[PDB]
Amino acid sequence: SDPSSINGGIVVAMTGKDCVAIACDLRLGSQSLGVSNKFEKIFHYGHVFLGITGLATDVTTLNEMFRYKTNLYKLKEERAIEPETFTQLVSSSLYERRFGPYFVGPVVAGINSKSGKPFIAGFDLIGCIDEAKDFIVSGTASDQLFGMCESLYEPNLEPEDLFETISQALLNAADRDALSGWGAVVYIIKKDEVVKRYLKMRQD
Amino acid sequence: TQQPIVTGTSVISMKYDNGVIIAADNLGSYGSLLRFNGVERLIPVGDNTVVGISGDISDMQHIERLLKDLVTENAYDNPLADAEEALEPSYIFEYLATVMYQRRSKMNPLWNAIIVAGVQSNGDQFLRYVNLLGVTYSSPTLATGFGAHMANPLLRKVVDRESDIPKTTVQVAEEAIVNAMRVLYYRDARSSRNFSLAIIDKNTGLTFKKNLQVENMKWDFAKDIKGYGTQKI
Amino acid sequence: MTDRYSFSLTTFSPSGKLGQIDYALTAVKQGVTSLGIKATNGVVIATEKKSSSPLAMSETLSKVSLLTPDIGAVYSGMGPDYRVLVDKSRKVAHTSYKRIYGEYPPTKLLVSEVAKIMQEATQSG
Amino acid sequence: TTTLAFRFQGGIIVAVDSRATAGNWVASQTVKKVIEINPFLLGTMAGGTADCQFWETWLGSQCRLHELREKERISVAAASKILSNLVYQYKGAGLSMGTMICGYTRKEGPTIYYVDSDGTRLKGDIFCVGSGQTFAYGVLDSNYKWDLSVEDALYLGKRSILAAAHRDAYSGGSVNLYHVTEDGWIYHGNHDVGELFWKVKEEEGSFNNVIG
Amino acid sequence: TTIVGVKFNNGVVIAADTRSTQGPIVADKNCAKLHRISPKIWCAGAGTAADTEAVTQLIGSNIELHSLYTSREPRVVSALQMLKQHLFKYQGHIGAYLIVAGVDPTGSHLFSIHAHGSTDVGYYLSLGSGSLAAMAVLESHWKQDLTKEEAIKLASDAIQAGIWNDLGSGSNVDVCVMEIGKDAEYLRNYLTPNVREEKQKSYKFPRGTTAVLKESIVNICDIQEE
Amino acid sequence: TSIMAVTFKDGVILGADSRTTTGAYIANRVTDKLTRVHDKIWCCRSGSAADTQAIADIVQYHLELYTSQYGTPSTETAASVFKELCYENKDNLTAGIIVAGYDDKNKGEVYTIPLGGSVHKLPYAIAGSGSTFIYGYCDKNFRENMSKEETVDFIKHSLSQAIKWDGSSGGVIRMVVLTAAGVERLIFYPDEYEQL
Amino acid sequence: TSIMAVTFKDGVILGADSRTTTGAYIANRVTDKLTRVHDKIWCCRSGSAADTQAIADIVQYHLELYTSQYGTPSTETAASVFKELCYENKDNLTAGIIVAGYDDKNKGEVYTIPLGGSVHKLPYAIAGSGSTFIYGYCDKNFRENMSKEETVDFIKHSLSQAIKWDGSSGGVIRMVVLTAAGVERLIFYPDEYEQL
Amino acid sequence: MDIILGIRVQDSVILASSKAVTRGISVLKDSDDKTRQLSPHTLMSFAGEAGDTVQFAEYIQANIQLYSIREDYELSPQAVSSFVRQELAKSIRSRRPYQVNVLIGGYDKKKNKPELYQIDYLGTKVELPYGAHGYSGFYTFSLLDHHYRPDMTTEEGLDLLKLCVQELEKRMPMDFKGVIVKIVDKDGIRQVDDF
Amino acid sequence: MDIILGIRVQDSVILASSKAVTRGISVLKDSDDKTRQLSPHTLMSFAGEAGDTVQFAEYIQANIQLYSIREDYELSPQAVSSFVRQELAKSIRSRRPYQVNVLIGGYDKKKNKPELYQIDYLGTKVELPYGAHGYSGFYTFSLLDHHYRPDMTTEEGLDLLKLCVQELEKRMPMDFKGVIVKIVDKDGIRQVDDF
Amino acid sequence: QFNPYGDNGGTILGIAGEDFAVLAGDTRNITDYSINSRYEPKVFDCGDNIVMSANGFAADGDALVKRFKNSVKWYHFDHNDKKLSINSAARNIQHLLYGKRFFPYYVHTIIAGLDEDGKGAVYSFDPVGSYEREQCRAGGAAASLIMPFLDNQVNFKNQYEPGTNGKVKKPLKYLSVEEVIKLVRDSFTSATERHIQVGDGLEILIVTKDGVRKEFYELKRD
Ligand SMILES: [Mg+2]
Ligand SMILES: [Mg+2]
Ligand SMILES: [Mg+2]
Ligand SMILES: [Mg+2]
Ligand SMILES: [Mg+2]
Ligand SMILES: [Mg+2]
Repeated sequence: SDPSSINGGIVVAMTGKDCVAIACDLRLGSQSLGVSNKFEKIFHYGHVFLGITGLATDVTTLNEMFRYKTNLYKLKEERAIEPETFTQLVSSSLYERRFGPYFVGPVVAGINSKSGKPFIAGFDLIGCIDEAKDFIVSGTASDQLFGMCESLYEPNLEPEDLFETISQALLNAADRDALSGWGAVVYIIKKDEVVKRYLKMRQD
Repeated sequence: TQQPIVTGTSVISMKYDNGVIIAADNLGSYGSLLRFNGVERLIPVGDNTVVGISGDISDMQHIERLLKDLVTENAYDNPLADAEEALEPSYIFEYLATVMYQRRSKMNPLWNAIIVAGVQSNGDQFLRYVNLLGVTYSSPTLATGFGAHMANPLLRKVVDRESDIPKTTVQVAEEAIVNAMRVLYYRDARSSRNFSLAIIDKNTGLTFKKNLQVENMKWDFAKDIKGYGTQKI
Repeated sequence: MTDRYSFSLTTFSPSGKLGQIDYALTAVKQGVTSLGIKATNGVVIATEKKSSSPLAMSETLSKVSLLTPDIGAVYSGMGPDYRVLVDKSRKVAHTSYKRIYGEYPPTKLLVSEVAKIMQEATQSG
Repeated sequence: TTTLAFRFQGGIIVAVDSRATAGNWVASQTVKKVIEINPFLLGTMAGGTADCQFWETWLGSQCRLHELREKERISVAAASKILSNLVYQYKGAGLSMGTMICGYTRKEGPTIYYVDSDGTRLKGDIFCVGSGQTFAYGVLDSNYKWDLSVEDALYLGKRSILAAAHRDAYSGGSVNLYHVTEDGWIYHGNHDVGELFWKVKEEEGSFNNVIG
Repeated sequence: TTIVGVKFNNGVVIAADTRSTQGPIVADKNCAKLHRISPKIWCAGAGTAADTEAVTQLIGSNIELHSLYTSREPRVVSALQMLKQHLFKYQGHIGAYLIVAGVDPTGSHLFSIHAHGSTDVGYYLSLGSGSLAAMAVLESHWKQDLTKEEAIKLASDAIQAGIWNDLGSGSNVDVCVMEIGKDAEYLRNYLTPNVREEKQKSYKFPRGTTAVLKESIVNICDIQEE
Repeated sequence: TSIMAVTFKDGVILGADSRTTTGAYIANRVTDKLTRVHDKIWCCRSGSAADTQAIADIVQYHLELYTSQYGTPSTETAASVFKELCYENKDNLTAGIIVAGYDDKNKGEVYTIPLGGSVHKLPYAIAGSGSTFIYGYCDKNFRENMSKEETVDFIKHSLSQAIKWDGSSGGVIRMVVLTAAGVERLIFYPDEYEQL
Repeated sequence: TSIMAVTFKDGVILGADSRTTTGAYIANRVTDKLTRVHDKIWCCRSGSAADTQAIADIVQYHLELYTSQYGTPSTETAASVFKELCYENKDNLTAGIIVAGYDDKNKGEVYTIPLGGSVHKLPYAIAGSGSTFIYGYCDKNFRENMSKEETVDFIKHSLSQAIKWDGSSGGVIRMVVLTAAGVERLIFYPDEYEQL
Repeated sequence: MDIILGIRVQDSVILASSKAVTRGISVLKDSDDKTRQLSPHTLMSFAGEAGDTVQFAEYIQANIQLYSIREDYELSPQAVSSFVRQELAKSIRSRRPYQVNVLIGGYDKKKNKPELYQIDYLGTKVELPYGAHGYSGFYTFSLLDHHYRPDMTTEEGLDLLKLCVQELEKRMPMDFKGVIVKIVDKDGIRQVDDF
Repeated sequence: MDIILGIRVQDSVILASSKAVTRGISVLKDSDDKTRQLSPHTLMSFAGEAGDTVQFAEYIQANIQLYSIREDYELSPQAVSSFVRQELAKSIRSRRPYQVNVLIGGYDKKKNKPELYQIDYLGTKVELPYGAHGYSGFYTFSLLDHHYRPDMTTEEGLDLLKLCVQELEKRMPMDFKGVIVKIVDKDGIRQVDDF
Repeated sequence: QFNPYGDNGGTILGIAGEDFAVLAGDTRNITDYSINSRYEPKVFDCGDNIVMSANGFAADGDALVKRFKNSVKWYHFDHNDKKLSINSAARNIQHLLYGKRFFPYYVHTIIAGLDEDGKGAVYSFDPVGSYEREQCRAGGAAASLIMPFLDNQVNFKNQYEPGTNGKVKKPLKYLSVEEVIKLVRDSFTSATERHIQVGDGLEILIVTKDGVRKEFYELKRD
C-alpha cells in the first residue's frame, strides 16, 4: 500500500579524502516476493552519480528523465553537468510534482571537475535538499544505515579504506531489512577513475 | 471512558536547596468559557505535602476526598499519627499512582495530571508526577499541560541538573516560579491572573500563599502595533 | 476585436530578401553608436547618452542595463524596443534557467534566449 | 516464516526457518520455531509467536499429566486434540496459530496434525505453513516419496526451507532440522542460510539466476 | 524546528536551530533554515522543508525582477504580500510557516506568516515545534529599545531554549543581523554547543575485509578519438 | 475574538480585543483586529485570519480603485463589496465582518456581515466568540445618540465582560473613533479594564 | 432553558423560564423547572428532562429518609446527594442542576452542579442554554445582601434577557422565594417582562 | 485473468497462459488465448482487470504494427518493452489506470538471442530468465530456481514448464482450465497444440 | 468447506461431499472426509466455517451415541434431524453461533424408507428427495429436477450424481478435488471407493 | 475516546559476555516532543543477581517490574529462600506478560544475569510474552539503529579475513567487560546523534558472580 516500500531497496553515499563512494543493494520485489536480483539503483550522467530508492517504476522513469535533461544540458552548455548543478536540477524536477510526487529517495554523489571537491546530497520525495559533509542514506533500511554510518564513519578516509566502511555499512543494514539485499554494488569515485565492485552477501 | 468537562490548567513546580515549591492558578474552565474563578487546585496533606492537580475538576474533588479520607484512616489506632507514623509525601504519591493506574486499567480514568510536592522525614525533597495513564516520573522541575512546554524551559535555566539544587535559594526559586506564572498568563488561553503558591521547606515548614496575582506585566508596546502588514494608521 | 493578424508580416521577396529585417537593420544604422571591447581580465561596453532635451534628466534613462549579476547589455536603435527586451531577458534568465539549475545562465545561453525572442518577432503572426 | 513437516518411511522430518520480522524490520534471525513439547513430540510455530510458545509448552504439561495418570504415552491424536479444543474455546478472541503437532507412536506410527487457531485439526502426510509455504511446497511435491532415506529426507526438508528463505522476504536466517523417530526426536543442527545457499548452489548446480 | 525574530534599536535579527527530522530520525544535523529572499530581506522557515525553500526562492526570484523593473531596493512588505497571496491561493497545502525580517528604505520590519496566508506584526516572534520554549524566554527577557548586542543575545538564548527542551530542535544556532544602513551579516553556526564526543573505538576495517565478486573500470569519459 | 462597532452622535466607534489563538495557545496577544479599508471606513474581523485578511485586502483594493474613478465611496458601498465576496464564496470562507464608517451626509453607520454573507444595517453590532456573553449587557445599556465619552465607556465595559468570560478573547482593548474631526486610535490595558 | 438562583439578605430565590423544546417545537410552554426536594431546599433543572426528574425524585426520597432519622438536612447535604448521583453516573446522565436552600444557621446558600458532577458553592449561579447571554449582565449587576425586591428585579431582568436571545427559553418566569418566613411562589408573564 | 508464465531458454522464449475466463460465479470460457502478437518475433501475454487487458494489448499491437509499416523494420524486443513500460508508467497516474500486467517474449534477430521481459501495471520492468505475474510465481519459482539452466533446449524448457503447471494444478484453489503454450524463436511464433 | 450433495432414491440415500480443504492461498488437503456416522443407519455430511464444522459434527455424534447406549435403541432419522435442528436453532442466538450447514441421510428401519434432511446453520430444516448447501444447488438442481424419479435404483442415483459432479467441475471456478460418495441403506453405511 | 496506552520513548541494550552480562538504557523520559525527565532510571536490580528493564509505555513498564520483583519475593517465601535462576525468572515473566494477552503490557522487556553454569545470559520478550535467550539485544526507540552495528561489531557479520577474500570468516573471539562497555557507549552516542528520543544520560548495570555494579555516563541533552 505504502508506495515507498512496495519494491524495497537502499542507497548510501559517503565522502572521503579526494573521493566519494556510492552504494546500493540489487533487490526488486513485490512486497514479500523477490522478483529480481539485478535491479541496480545507481546511474551516472557523465561524472555525476545518482542513486534512487523507492517505487521502482519511478526509479526507472526518473533515470530516463535525468538522462534526457542532462543530454540536452550538455548539447547547449557544451560541458558535462556538475554535482552541485545537478542537485538543483533534481530538486527542481521533484518539486514540480509537488501535489502528485514521484515516490523516491534520490542520492547524488560526485567530484566537481574544476575544484576537485567531493560532493554528496540527498532528497525527500518532494525535493528538499540534504547536503551533508559526511554521508547520505535512503531506502527501506535508512534507520539501519543511519546507525551503521554514524558509528562506522570517520572523515578523510582513503579510497580503499572508504570502500570497506561503506560496504560494511550497506551489508549489515540490508541484513536487518526484509526488503533489501539480494546482492550489492559499490562505486569508488576519484577525479578521473571510477571502480565498480559487486559484493558477496547472503541471498535471503 | 469519559471526556473532561470542567478543567484546570497548568501546575508548575521545582526543587530548591531546602525544599520544594508548587503553584497553580484558580480557574475552572468550561471549554472556552472561563466559568469558575475561585477554584483551589493545590491541596495540602498534613504539614509536609502539597498535591497539585490539573485536568477534570470533578475528578479533582474526588481525589481531594480520597486524601482527606487517607488522613482520617492513618490516624486510626495510631498514637504516632502526628510524629513518626505521619503521612509522608512518598506514601501519598504511591497511593495516588496506584489509584490512577488501576483506573486506567479498568478503562475508566481519573482525567488528571498530578504533581505531589513535599519534604520527607529525613529532610529530602520529594517531587514526582502522575497522570490519567498512571505514568510517573521525577525531575528537578515538573509541570503539567502548558506549563510543561513553557514553564519547564524557564525553570530548567535555574536548576538544569541535580547538582544545581543546593545552589538554588528559596528566593531565587520563588522568583522563577512567579515569572513562569506570568508567562503562562500571557500565552495560555485557559489561564487566569489569580493563583496560589505553596512552599514546603525542611526548616520553616509549609507556607501556603493564596490570592496571589500576576503583576509587572508588559503591555505598553501594543500601542505601536498597527494592522497585519501594510497598514500605517 | 481579437488579434486578427495571425499571418506573417515579414515575408521573403522574389530576390530572397526579408524586407522587414533589412529595414529594422536600417533603423539600427540610424541609432547612436555603441561599442564593446574584450580584455584578458574583463569586458567593457560603452555608448553615448544622447539627451533629447537639456531639461531631461539623462541619468533616469539607462542605455546600459544589468541582465544578471555577471551579464550586462547595451544597444543601438530604438530605445523602447530595447527596454522591453531587457525586461524579457531578465525574466527568461530566471524562468528558463535560474529556477531550474539554481544559478544564473552563462552569457552564450542568455544571448541564445534573447536571440530566440527576436527571431520569433521575425516569423510570428 | 516457513515451517514444514512430512511423514516418510523413517518417521517424520520437521524443518523451519529462523527469521522474525516486525513490518520490514528484521527483529531476529535466531528464533527457535520448533517447540520441544517433550522428548517424543514436536510442534511448529507460525502466526503468533507467544501464542504458539505459551500454549504448546502448556500442551507439554497436559501430556505429562496424561501419562502420569494413564501410565502410557499419549497418542499424537489425543495430544493434538487437547490443543485444538483449547484454542477453539478462545475462538474470536484473536489467537493466531498455525502449527504441526508431530509424533511417532506404536499404535499410530508417524503422525502429523495441522492445528489452527480457527479450530481446524487436520491429519496429513505433508504440511507447510507460513509466508513462504508455497515455495517449500513446490520442492516437496516434486521430490517427495514415501521410501526416502533418512539422509535424503533430511536434505529435502533443508532444501525446501532454503527455497522459501531465498524468495520469501520474511523467511531466512537459518534452518533447524529435526528427525522424529518412535524412540523420540533427534536434532539435526542449525544451518545458516547464507552459508547454506552458496554451498547448495555449487554442489547442486541450482540457482543459476544468482551470481556467486 | 525553533525559529525566532527580534526587533532592536536600528534593525532586526532572526535566528534558527540546525536540526531537520523525518519522524523521530535526524536527517541533517547542520541544516540551514535561514533563507535569503533578497540581500537585506531574510526569512526563516518551519513546517514542510521543501515548501519553505521553494516558496522563498520563487518570491525571492520575483522580488529580484521587481527590484530591477522599479530601480528600487526590495521592500519587506512586498515579500510579505507576495508570500501571503501565494500561500492563501493554495489554501494551506503549501506547508510553509515563515518569519520574515529585513531592512529597506522604509525602515526595519518583522513579520510572521502561517501556511493558510495569515500574517502578523510584532517586535518579537517565534515559530516551529520549539516556539513555546523560545517564546517563554522572549516573554521573560524582552524589553523596548534593545541594542544590537542584546537582541543577538536574546535571539540565540530563545533558540537554545528550543534546542535543549524541544526534541524537534537541536544542534547549532544560526543568526542573521539586518541593521539599517549596513550590509546584512549572516552568522552561520553562531553557536556550536553540541559537538559529538570522541568515540571509544576506531571502526576502520583491515583492507580485504569485504568479500568481492567482480571488479571493473567504469567509463565516465566521452567517446574517444582515433 | 470580541469585536463591536457602535454609532453615536458624532459618528461611530469600532472596538476589539487583541487575542489570536491556535487552540489553547495564544499565538498573538497584541493583534490589531481593527483594519482600514478606506480613510473613514474600517472593519472588525472575526473567523479565519487568513480569510478575513484576504477579503479586507481585496476590499481595500476595490475601494481604492472606486475612489480613483468615482470619488469617496459610501459605507453602504463598502459593505456591499464585503458582502459580494463573502456571499459568492460562502463555501470556502469562514469570515464574520463588521463594517463601520463615517460619511458627512449619512454620518456614522454600522453593517454586520455574518457567516452566510447576508448584510444587516444596525445601530450597533457585536460579533466574535466573546460576543455571546454580552448580548444581555449590550441590549440593556445601549442608547442612541450617546456622546463620545459614553460610547467609549459602553464599548470598554462591554468588551471587558466579553474578555472576562471568553478564553479566546483577551489582551488589550483597541478602539478606532470615526468622526468629522478625523481618525483617533485608542488603547486600553488590562490593569485599566479588569477593575471595571 | 434559563435558570438561576441568587442569595440575598433574608435568604435565597430560585428563578426559571417555562419553555421545554423538542428541536424547534415547544413541547411545553408552561413548564415548572423549580422543583422541591425538601421543605426549604429546592433545585433548578437543566439538561435531559428524564434524567433531572429521575435524579430529583431520588434526592427527594433520600432527604425524606434522612429527615425521618436525623432531622432536617442542610443545603450542603442536599447538594452532596445530588453530586453523588451525578458524578457516579456521569457517563449515562445529561444533567445541570442548581441547588438552593434556606437554613436558619447558614441562611441562604446556592450550589451549582454542572455536567461533570463537580460541586461549586456560589453567591449566585446561572445555568441552562440561555445563561450564556447573561454572564455579562449578571456579573455587572449582582450585589451581595440585596433586598427581596432588588433580588426579584435582578432575576426578572436577567431571565428577561436570557429569554429574549435564547430560542430554547421562553414562556413565563417562575420564581420561588426561600426565607425564614416560609415559601413564596411568584410568576411573571410575557407582557410584564418583555417591556423591561 | 489468472496465471501467466514465461521462460527464456537457449534459443527461444516460451510463454504459458491459462485458458479460463471466470466472471464471478461461472466459468464462461475454457479456451481463451491471453496473448497478442506485436510483431513476427515478439509476443505479449497479459493478465489483469476485465476489459482493460484486451483493450491495452490490442492498443499496443496497433502501435507496434504502425511502427513496422512506417519504417519497414521490426523493433527489437528491448525497444518494444520500453515502449510498453512507458505506456503503463503514463497510465498509473491517469484518471483511470490500466490494471494490466504483461510478459513480453521476443527473439532479437540482430543479437540472435531470446529475451523475456516482465512488466506490471505500475510500469515496473525487469528482464528475466523466467517470470510470472500474480500468485503464479509463489508456486513455480522454487522449481524454476532449482532446475533452470541458461543452456536448456526448447524441449527441456517445456518439460520444466509442465512440472510448474502440475504444481499449480495441485496447490492452487482455482481451476484455471490448463494453459496455452507458445514458443518464440528465430523462425517466429508457434503454438504447442498438445499440452 | 465447499460442496455437499444429497439424493434419496428408492431404497437408499446417497451423500456426496468434496475432498478439498483450502486455507486461503493453498489447498492443504485433497482427501478430506466431510462426514460423520451418527448411528449405524444415519450419516451426516457438513460444510461451513473452519473448526466449527467438525466440532459441531462430533458433538452431535457423541450425543446420538450416548442416546443409543442409554436406551439400547437407534433413533429414527426424523428424530435425529429434529435434535440437530434444535441445536442449530439454539446456536443462532448464542454469543458465537455455529456456522455449519448439514445434510442428514438415514434409512428408517421401522418404515423401511430412506430419508434425506437438509438443515442450514439457522436451524432451517426441510425433508427432500435431493438437496445441497451453498452454491452446489445452483449448478445441480436443474439436472436433478429433470432426471430425478422416486423409483430410481442406487446405480441410477450414482449416475445422476456423476452428471451433477461433472457440471460442477465444468462451471465452478474452485477446484474442489472431487467427491467422496457414501450410501446409506437397510444394511448400513458404505463408501464408494471409485468415483 | 480514551487511549490507555502511551509512548515514553527510551532505548535499552543487553549484551551477554562469557562470565558477565550488561543491561544498559538511556535515562531520558519523554512524551511527544517534550522531555519529562533527563534522569529517570529504567534498568532495575530485581535481586538474585537479575537485572531487568521493561521499555516502552512507562506505566506498564513500572507495573511489570514491580510485579516481577514481587514474584522474586514470594519465590523465596514459598521455596525456602531458593535463588531464582535466570531461566526460571524468564519463564515466570512469560506468564506475567501472557496473563494480559488480551490487554497487553505495551513494553519490550529484557533481563540479564548469569545462568546456572556462571555464563552470561540475556533474555528478550515481546509484549505478550514470547521469549528467547540471546547474546545481544537492543530494545526501544533506537533499536533499529543499534542492532546492525552489533551484528557487525560483536558477531563479526559480513567480516572476513584479509587475503582470503570471503573464503574464511573473521573468528568469533570473546569480548571482555571493558570491550563490551566501549561498544555500548558508542552505540548510545551514535543513537543520540540520530534519534531525537535518545539522550541526556546512559546508565549501565553490570552483572558478575560478585554482584551488580552500576556505571553512569552523560549523553547529549539536545
Ligand atoms: Mg535481507
Ligand atoms: Mg528472504
Ligand atoms: Mg480557507
Ligand atoms: Mg480572557
Ligand atoms: Mg513486474
Ligand atoms: Mg537526541
